Amino acid sequence: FVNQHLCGSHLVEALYLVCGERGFFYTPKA
Amino acid sequence: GIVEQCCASVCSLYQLENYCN
Repeated sequence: FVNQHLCGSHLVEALYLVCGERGFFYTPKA
Repeated sequence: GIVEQCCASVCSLYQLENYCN
């Protein structure tokens, strides 16, 4: 599900699912 | 950055995992 264009809430959802209890950082400007 | 790599272009697991804590 990760190997596609992932934009906005879809990108944050993929980070959420992939990173699990690690959490993640979402920095769209940088 | 993540938008250029994963939104404007096709994402990958290697690249997404780089944003995990």
